[PDB]
Amino acid sequence: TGLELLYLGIFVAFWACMIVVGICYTIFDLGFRFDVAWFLTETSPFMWSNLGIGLAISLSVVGAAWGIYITGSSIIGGGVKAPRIKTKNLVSIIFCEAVAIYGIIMAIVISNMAEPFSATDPKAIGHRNYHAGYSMFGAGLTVGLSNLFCGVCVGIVGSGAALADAQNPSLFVKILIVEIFGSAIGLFGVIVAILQTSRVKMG
Amino acid sequence: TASYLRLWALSLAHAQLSEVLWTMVIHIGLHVRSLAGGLGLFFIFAAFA
Amino acid sequence: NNPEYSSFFGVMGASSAMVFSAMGAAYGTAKSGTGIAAMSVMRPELIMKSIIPVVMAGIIAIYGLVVAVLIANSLTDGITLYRSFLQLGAGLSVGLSGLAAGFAIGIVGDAGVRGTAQQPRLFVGMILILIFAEVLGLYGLIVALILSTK
Amino acid sequence: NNPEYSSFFGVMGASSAMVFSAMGAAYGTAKSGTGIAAMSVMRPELIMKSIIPVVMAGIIAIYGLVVAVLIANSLTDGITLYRSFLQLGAGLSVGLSGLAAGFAIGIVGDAGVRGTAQQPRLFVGMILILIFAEVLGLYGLIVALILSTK
Amino acid sequence: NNPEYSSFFGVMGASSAMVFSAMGAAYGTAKSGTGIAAMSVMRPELIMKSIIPVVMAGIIAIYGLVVAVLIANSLTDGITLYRSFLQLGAGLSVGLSGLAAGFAIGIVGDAGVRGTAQQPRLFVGMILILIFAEVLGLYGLIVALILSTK
Amino acid sequence: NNPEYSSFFGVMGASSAMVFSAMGAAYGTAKSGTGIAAMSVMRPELIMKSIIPVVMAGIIAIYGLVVAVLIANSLTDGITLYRSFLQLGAGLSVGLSGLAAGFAIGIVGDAGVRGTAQQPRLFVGMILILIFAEVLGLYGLIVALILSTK
Amino acid sequence: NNPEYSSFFGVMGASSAMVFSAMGAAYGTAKSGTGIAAMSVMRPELIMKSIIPVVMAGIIAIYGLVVAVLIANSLTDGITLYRSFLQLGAGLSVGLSGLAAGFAIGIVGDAGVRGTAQQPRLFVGMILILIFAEVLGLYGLIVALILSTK
Amino acid sequence: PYNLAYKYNLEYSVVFNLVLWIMTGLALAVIITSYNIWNMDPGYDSIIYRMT
Amino acid sequence: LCCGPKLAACGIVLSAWGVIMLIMLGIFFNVHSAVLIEDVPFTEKDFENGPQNIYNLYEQVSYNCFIAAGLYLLLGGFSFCQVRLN
Amino acid sequence: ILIFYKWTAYDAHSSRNAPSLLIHFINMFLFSYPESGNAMLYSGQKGIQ
Amino acid sequence: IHPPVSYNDTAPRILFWAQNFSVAYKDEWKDLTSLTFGVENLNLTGSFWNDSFAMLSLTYEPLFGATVTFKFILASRFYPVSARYWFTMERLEIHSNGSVAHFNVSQVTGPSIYSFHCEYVSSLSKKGSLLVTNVPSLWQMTLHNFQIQAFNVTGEQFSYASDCAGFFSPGIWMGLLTTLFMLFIFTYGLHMILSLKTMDRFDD
Ligand SMILES: CCCCCCCCCCCCCCCCCC(=O)OC[C@H](COP(=O)([O-])OCC[N+](C)(C)C)OC(=O)CCCCCCCCCCCCCCCCC
Ligand SMILES: CCCCCCCCCCCCCCCCCC(=O)OC[C@H](COP(=O)([O-])OCC[N+](C)(C)C)OC(=O)CCCCCCCCCCCCCCCCC
Ligand SMILES: CCCCCCCCCCCCCCCCCC(=O)OC[C@H](COP(=O)([O-])OCC[N+](C)(C)C)OC(=O)CCCCCCCCCCCCCCCCC
Ligand SMILES: CCCCCCCCCCCCCCCCCC(=O)OC[C@H](COP(=O)([O-])OCC[N+](C)(C)C)OC(=O)CCCCCCCCCCCCCCCCC
Ligand SMILES: CCCCCCCCCCCCCCCCCCCC(=O)O[C@H](COC(=O)CCCCCCCCCCCCCC)COP(=O)(O)OCCN
Ligand SMILES: CCCCCCCCCCCCCCCCCCCC(=O)O[C@H](COC(=O)CCCCCCCCCCCCCC)COP(=O)(O)OCCN
Ligand SMILES: CCCCCCCCCCCCCCCCCCCC(=O)O[C@H](COC(=O)CCCCCCCCCCCCCC)COP(=O)(O)OCCN
Ligand SMILES: CCCCCCCCCCCCCCCCCCCC(=O)O[C@H](COC(=O)CCCCCCCCCCCCCC)COP(=O)(O)OCCN
Ligand SMILES: CCCCCCCCCCCCCCCCCC(=O)OC[C@@H](O)COP(=O)(O)OCC[N+](C)(C)C
Ligand SMILES: *[C@@H]1O[C@H](CO)[C@@H](O[C@@H]2O[C@H](CO)[C@@H](O)[C@H](O)[C@H]2NC(C)=O)[C@H](O)[C@H]1NC(C)=O
Ligand SMILES: *[C@@H]1O[C@H](CO)[C@@H](O[C@@H]2O[C@H](CO)[C@@H](O)[C@H](O)[C@H]2NC(C)=O)[C@H](O)[C@H]1NC(C)=O
Ligand SMILES: *[C@@H]1O[C@H](CO)[C@@H](O[C@@H]2O[C@H](CO)[C@@H](O)[C@H](O)[C@H]2NC(C)=O)[C@H](O)[C@H]1NC(C)=O
Ligand SMILES: CC(C)CCC[C@@H](C)[C@H]1CC[C@H]2[C@@H]3CC=C4C[C@@H](O)CC[C@]4(C)[C@H]3CC[C@]12C
Ligand SMILES: CC(C)CCC[C@@H](C)[C@H]1CC[C@H]2[C@@H]3CC=C4C[C@@H](O)CC[C@]4(C)[C@H]3CC[C@]12C
Repeated sequence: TGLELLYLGIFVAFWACMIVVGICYTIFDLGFRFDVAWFLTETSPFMWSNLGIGLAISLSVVGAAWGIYITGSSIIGGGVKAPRIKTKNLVSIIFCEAVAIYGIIMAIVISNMAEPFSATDPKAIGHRNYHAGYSMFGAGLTVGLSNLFCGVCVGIVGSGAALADAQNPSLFVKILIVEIFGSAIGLFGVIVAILQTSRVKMG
Repeated sequence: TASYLRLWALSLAHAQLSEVLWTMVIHIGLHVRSLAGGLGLFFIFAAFA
Repeated sequence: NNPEYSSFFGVMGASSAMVFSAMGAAYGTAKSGTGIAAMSVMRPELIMKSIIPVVMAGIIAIYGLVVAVLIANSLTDGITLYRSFLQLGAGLSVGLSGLAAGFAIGIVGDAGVRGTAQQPRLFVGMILILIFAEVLGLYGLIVALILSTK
Repeated sequence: NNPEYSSFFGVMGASSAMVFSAMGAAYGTAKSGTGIAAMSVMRPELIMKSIIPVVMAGIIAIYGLVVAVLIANSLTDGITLYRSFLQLGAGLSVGLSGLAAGFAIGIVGDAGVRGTAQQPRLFVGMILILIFAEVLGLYGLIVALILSTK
Repeated sequence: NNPEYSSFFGVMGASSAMVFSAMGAAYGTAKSGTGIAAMSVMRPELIMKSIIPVVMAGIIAIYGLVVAVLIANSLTDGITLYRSFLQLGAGLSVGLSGLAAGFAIGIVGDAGVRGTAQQPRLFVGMILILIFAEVLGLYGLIVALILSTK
Repeated sequence: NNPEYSSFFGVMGASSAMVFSAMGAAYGTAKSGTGIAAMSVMRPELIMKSIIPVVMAGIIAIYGLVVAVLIANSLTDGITLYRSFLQLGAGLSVGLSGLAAGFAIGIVGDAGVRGTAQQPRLFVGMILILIFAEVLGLYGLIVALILSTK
Repeated sequence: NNPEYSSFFGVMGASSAMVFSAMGAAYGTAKSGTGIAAMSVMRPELIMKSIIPVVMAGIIAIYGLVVAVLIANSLTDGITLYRSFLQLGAGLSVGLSGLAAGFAIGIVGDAGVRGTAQQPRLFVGMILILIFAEVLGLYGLIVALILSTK
Repeated sequence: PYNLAYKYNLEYSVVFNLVLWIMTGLALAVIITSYNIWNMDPGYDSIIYRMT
Repeated sequence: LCCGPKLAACGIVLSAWGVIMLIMLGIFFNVHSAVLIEDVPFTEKDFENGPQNIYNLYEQVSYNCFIAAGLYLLLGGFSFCQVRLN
Repeated sequence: ILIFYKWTAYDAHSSRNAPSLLIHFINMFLFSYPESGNAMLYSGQKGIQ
Repeated sequence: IHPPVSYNDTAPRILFWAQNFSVAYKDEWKDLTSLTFGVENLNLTGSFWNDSFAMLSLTYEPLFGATVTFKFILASRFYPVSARYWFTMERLEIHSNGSVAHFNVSQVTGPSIYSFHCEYVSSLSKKGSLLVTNVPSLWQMTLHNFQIQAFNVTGEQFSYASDCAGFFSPGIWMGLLTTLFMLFIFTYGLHMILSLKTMDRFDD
């Protein structure tokens, strides 16, 4: 658990530092320096928007790959004694990849809303552009993380389904319903991302 | 209807990979002023093929 | 006009598209080589057939290299924040997608080389799963090509 | 205008190019050395033939050295932040791609040299997988050159 | 007129060069010493001959010391920030390359000294792998010298 | 004038020179003591002869003490920021090189006294490896002395 | 004349009141469900009698909901920083007290149902312990109400 | 006099970030290296069962 | 110089591919196809007066392509001779 | 049908107000026909959709 | 230490100190610290102090063959997202012969109750460039170690001095977030690589 120890140490140190820093800023009357407004505002909307698109695609692909390996290991292991698994349970892989297809679709939809400003002063950048960056970032987070979780869930369920099919052929047809239910979550994330970026306009 | 976008995905990927291969391999053998480049195009095109 | 630091994000996007794809392809190659080595002691005739997952990991690395080269050839002195962050997003997309696709290819190939060693029919199934695992990184590359040329 | 600190990123690019490439090459060399030591207790005749993974790790280190010296020979006092970012990105790409390639070469070469004591026919497979791992470091070097010599 | 804080990175480069190199040499010496002690219980005649990896680790430490002394003699009160960053980068490169090289030397030397107890023909293979590992520290030293004396 | 917080870094240099040297010496002494106990359970005659690793760890502690006292005596209220940085770098160098040397001496002495409990011929190899481990602390001392006297 | 970020703390109070209470109730329900499932294979007749821990965890969640709705209805556009901090304190108090009570109920309910499968008399003791665990969350609710209705 | 402000340097952000993250990286590297050496395999596994 | 028939077959197929494709590339360059403008090794000065300089560079690249095609023709002849030997 | 109709209808001169079929399909599903933004592709689009 | 320029309206209202104060016309620089800080006859006329608007006008008679006047225009107002009044040096205005040259002041803001400080509030790019323009101007300024308090000034002392020097800047923040995401990705990848394990046995 060396790497987990390192991560836990970093987390604890960072958040102890944050606690003491917040106590200092509040108590020493230096709160006006902790300008979250200035952070969110000076930080360019392009950073948020492009991080959002990148996350939308990358996390969707991460979930698709996670599920694909989770279920393909089981498919190939079971098929050593019952090769029909390879031909039948490719549907789990298909779902895990539909996750990434949703990811790219939403990356396209988000990227279609990008446009330069030609301004640097926040009053010039305006609510429209700032909210556009924030909402593209949020939509990317939504789609990417929902797709990641849906892909992992479908992969786990598909590994289970492949293992169960390796022993009795008539079970996969009934266990695919769990895969469908797990797939619905990616669709929900896509719908929410689309709603978020519905009225988004950079320029 | 979403997954049929893999047609466009794979087509664009093939086109871009071919373009980058061309521009990184045989552009080297073609973008040479000296006539001695005709000999280099030999090996550069072997690699391209 | 533009901040002197605007090119940092584009440079880092190219670096990421290369590095994360290289890590994913390295994981794929390592896992597939472990599987091939474990299998070969009993089935030497399957090494060439089973070298496919290594090739697909190489293809992930090639996608990473392509996007990194695009961004590196697009960087310029006056690169605006818009282009810089577009290239950062493209690099993140390609890098993380290639990383995950390489992980999946490595795991699936390590499983399927050993499986095909036992059951010859599993070879085509392993290939079928691996092509999906690879087109995940391909989807990353597609989004990168959309972005870096938005 | 060309801040005093612009050269820090280029210097760290050179340092990273050397360091991470050296770490990857060292990992490959060490793992392949353990594999060779385990193998040679029973197959002495393959000690010299099986040192190839060590050679490929050394080649990764050579890529790192090339890019590190190339950057170090381009660090003028008034280096623009854009150029320094280019050098940092080239160094990161070469170093971390070499690190991943070193991981791949270590794993693959150790497994291959240990399994070739069992199956002599796995030598060519191990060599091919090691070539696929080395081309990752070569891609890192290519992107590093494109960036640094931009 | 130069910043008063510029010498910080130079002193950190010197300290890092002598610290990470010392850590790598310590790892190499410790691991090779454990291997030598384990071997000696059965093959006492190989102690002097097997002390070699310890010598390689010591040479890594010597690289670190050399670069640290170079920086500690190049430091001056008005050291410019560019030169100070150069010293920091050279120190990082030498120290961490020596760290990786020392880790590789330790692992390889332990494995090879243990194996040579069983297969005497593995001595030359061990020596070659240890040379390949020491060359990483040599590359680190070369890049450190370039950056420091630049 | 000079900043009022300049002396902080020099004080930290002295404190670190002592603290990390003491930590390395403590580790060396602890491991050597465990090894000495395990050895003396069957070879009492070597109880005194096996204290050498402890002596070497104490010598590393002495290096730390010397550098700490030197920095302490060199401190002053108006110590220029550059001198303070020099003292901090010297202290960190000595302390952490001594910590690495203490690690090496502890592991080597543990394994070597255990081995010498069974093969008397390994005693000289143990002394040689312990010397190769103590020279790391000596190198740290050299660098710290250069930086402090400077 | 009050900050427009004042409502942030009160909103976090309501959100925490619901969220942490829900997490504690989920832990209680999950652990008690695992216990009930484990013990139901042998002693089916005790399932309904043993569903008590789930009910108690649900009551904890209801405490959280009560305080959350109280805070949500107490929220206002010009909520003074004082009232906002009061609602944040009440939300944290109820949420985390319910979280602790949910952990206690989970452990105690698991152990109690598993034991009551073996020892019928233990049912009343388990009920008493669960009552204490619930009383913890009740205390949290009391404090949250006092804070949120000042 | 006049309660003049402390003459902070304009590049405070740059120098603070450089020093903070450089020293954090150096400290983390030292911690990781020392951890690997401390938790290093004792190496006398051939002797643990002989003494014990 | 006897060699494997597999290597000879690979050599001859590569020779045919190179001859055909490089001859076509040279013909297109000589026709001054605008598609391949990026492959011409021109400089800033070449845009001074008119397109004649770029045409000359096009012709130079076409000559390079024809030289490569001739070298591949020799290689294919060597491979064919090796095939006849085998 | 929408794709083909847009291809056949909208040209360079009407580029400025050329609608996005992605947004129009989203609005078709959401019943979110707005009074602002891109205009309707054709008359009666609201009712037909 | 030369005293701050202190415009009083029944009491010190605008305090202005600058370790160095240099101005350039057509690249002809001139130091004004000696003529600004400590001079008892400073031509402060033209200044003004509203309750929520301050204008400090420093005029030099023989400067550059004309009577020049530099007007620092600051305004403080109540910002609804806090209960605190914030003051910002809105701009700078140099009046030469029947003409005006305007400089925007970028990052001179902070609570009214706190003076503002910044090293190199100057028009030069090498020196921060807090005085900026888009219309090219013949004037340049450098106020090395510039500290100003226009509102809530009590007595002769500058109140606590919020300053431009921050721990983070917008560029550092963007870079840190990008590098943090990349560090997370690289840590995930390195974890999955280090988790690679080699077989300890081979089939008979
Ligand atoms: C168990 C852990 C050990 C406890 C200590 C933990 C480490 C904390 C020390 C960090 C190093 C910082 C030292 C001071 C650096 C100089 C700062 C400075 O100039 O100050 C100006 C700051 C800010 O400016 P100011 O307030 O002085 O100026 C006036 C500002 N206005 C007008 C707006 C009000 O204030 C001080 O003077 C602070 C002096 C004391 C600071 C001491 C460190 C604070 C943190 C202490 C620990 C907090 C937790 C306590 C409980 C722990 C129990 C486990
Ligand atoms: C570990 C899990 C996370 C929880 C702990 C860490 C949370 C916060 C970490 C992020 C960094 C620090 C954030 C705060 C930054 C300072 C903000 C600031 O100065 O403005 C304050 C603001 C505004 O300050 P102000 O000076 O403007 O005051 C208002 C003045 N008027 C109205 C005139 C404008 O007000 C507050 O005090 C808000 C409360 C939050 C600040 C305190 C943070 C607390 C951190 C945890 C310690 C809690 C103490 C008790 C310990 C036991 C807990 C159970
Ligand atoms: C160990 C794992 C590796 C590390 C990973 C985690 C890294 C965490 C990142 C650290 C950066 C934190 C932000 C720094 C800026 C905020 C500082 C601050 O609030 O003070 C200045 C603020 C604002 O200062 P100011 O605004 O008056 O100063 C003038 C402004 N400048 C300096 C920019 C010109 O308040 C003070 O003045 C406080 C003075 C005392 C300093 C108190 C700092 C808190 C931390 C000290 C103890 C350390 C905690 C850790 C405990 C041990 C480990 C668990
Ligand atoms: C492929 C990914 C690999 C893993 C990730 C690693 C990537 C590391 C990249 C370098 C660090 C960059 C951090 C963010 C800053 C980016 C630059 C930027 O935008 O700045 C422009 C800004 C622009 O300035 P500005 O205009 O924003 O500032 C306002 C104006 N002034 C400055 C006057 C107040 O300037 C800088 O250069 C800022 C300084 C940043 C320094 C950050 C410290 C980084 C330390 C490096 C890591 C530690 C090394 C030692 C390791 C030891 C061994 C392991
Ligand atoms: C707990 C006390 C207080 C601590 C406070 C200080 C802050 C925390 C620092 C760590 C403190 C504990 C010591 C841990 C040392 C490092 C972790 C273990 C050793 C280690 O890293 O080696 C192996 C990983 O390889 C490596 O060495 C690779 C590591 C290097 C990667 C660096 C990249 C990460 C950068 C950080 C940003 C990411 C943030 C993510 C949240 C893990 O060994 P094992 O577990 O397999 O074997 C079991 C034994 N090691
Ligand atoms: C027990 C544990 C601790 C619990 C307590 C809560 C801890 C929360 C940690 C966050 C920090 C505390 C929140 C209050 C401080 C906010 C900053 C106030 C400082 C200030 O004056 O800033 C204003 C802007 O702030 C603003 O207007 C910012 C508004 C938003 C503040 C809250 C945002 C915090 C981050 C939330 C992220 C959530 C992520 C969810 C996934 C000034 O601005 P001005 O308009 O006067 O400018 C005038 C320029 N001339
Ligand atoms: C020129 C070079 C660069 C200069 C910069 C560096 C300056 C010095 C600081 C870096 C650290 C130097 C000291 C080395 C620490 C030794 C690490 C030993 C690790 C180890 O084996 O300990 C493990 C616990 O880890 C741990 O507990 C982790 C180590 C403890 C963390 C050290 C940091 C302390 C916190 C700092 C607070 C102050 C911060 C500022 C406010 C135990 O291993 P196991 O878990 O298997 O144990 C089972 C048996 N017991
Ligand atoms: C060696 C490896 C390579 C280098 C390391 C790169 C990766 C690490 C970097 C990650 C960030 C770590 C540091 C976070 C600092 C938190 C806030 C500090 C508080 C503080 O004093 O900040 C004030 C501004 O912050 C604000 O205005 C508040 C904004 C807080 C946002 C924090 C969001 C990110 C961190 C937490 C969430 C993480 C999840 C991802 C979102 C300073 O004020 P000033 O005086 O400079 O102001 C000037 C104008 N007023
Ligand atoms: C192994 C088996 C063998 C494999 C066979 C592969 C064959 C591949 C051969 C081609 C490879 C290179 C592709 C280059 C294509 C570009 C050439 C091109 O554009 O051609 C046409 C140009 O010359 C003319 O167009 P223009 O001068 O721009 O305009 C003038 C045109 N008007 C008059 C019609 C208006
Ligand atoms: C303020 O700075 C000015 C320059 O901006 C200083 O005067 C200059 O001194 C340098 C160095 O000797 C000369 O090259 C310049 O010619 C001088 N003046 C000008 C107008 O260029 C001046 O001494 C400083 N005043 C202080 C610190 O009170
Ligand atoms: C004191 O300063 C005032 C204000 O500048 C001078 O009076 C006039 O000020 C206006 C506005 O800046 C200028 O346009 C005029 O040129 C100034 N008049 C003159 C005659 O210079 C006033 O002159 C200054 N008094 C002294 C004694 O120098
Ligand atoms: C100083 O304060 C007075 C009020 O005491 C300001 O009067 C306002 O002036 C502004 C700017 O012209 C107008 O928008 C307001 O309508 C005026 N009235 C009020 C009641 O605020 C006066 O303007 C300020 N001084 C200056 C020079 O602007
Ligand atoms: C010990 C041996 C094996 C090390 C590897 C060979 C060395 C001598 C060679 C191989 C290629 C060489 C590099 C090739 C190109 C350049 C670019 C030039 O602008 C600076 C020198 C530099 C960066 C060279 C440095 C030395 C180098 C790295
Ligand atoms: C452990 C013991 C036996 C080692 C002793 C070796 C002697 C010869 C070495 C060790 C450290 C050396 C010192 C290291 C650094 C300095 C500072 C320099 O400005 C003058 C020389 C001086 C003072 C050196 C003189 C020689 C020296 C004292």
